[PDB]
Amino acid sequence: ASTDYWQNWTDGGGIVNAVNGSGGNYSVNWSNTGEFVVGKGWTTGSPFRTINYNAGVWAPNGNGYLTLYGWTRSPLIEYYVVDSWGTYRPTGTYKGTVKSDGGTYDIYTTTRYNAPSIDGDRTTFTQYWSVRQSKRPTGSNATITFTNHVNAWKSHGMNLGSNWAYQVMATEGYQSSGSSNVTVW
Repeated sequence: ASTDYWQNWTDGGGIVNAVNGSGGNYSVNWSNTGEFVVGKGWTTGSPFRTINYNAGVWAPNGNGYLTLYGWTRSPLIEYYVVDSWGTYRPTGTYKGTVKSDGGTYDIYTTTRYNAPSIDGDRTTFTQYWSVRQSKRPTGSNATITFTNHVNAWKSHGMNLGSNWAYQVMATEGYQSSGSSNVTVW
């Protein structure tokens, strides 16, 4: 599918060189950063979307995630399906696991305080995660059948909001450098 949304955000710390590439493609090259999130996908997310990608370059130097990323409102939830990472594997309150697209993912909840969200610069909100138990290989076509995650999350009392915001396949980094190149469809 064609992508209709380009996500490119930095909290201002360090350097984030993000290139909005042809079609579903983009690259990020980042150096000594604070927080940033770059990716492509859709203005309106859905729990029934299938997201495909191919990360031709996955080269974080430190803390970075190769991850499905999005928001809901009502309630406000920031959510992740993390397929690979750098030096840091994101964890939190263990809920259970879900098998999807050849991988098994741990499910976590965490809470962010006084942090940036789609509704303010200093918000407190819950985060939902599926984090692959081992790094997904990159460079071949990969699929995230997101309904499998949403359904598993629901089965653990993790309810997403009714009002869907953007939904992208992203590179997120914090306190790191690196390079990524990803095509999304």
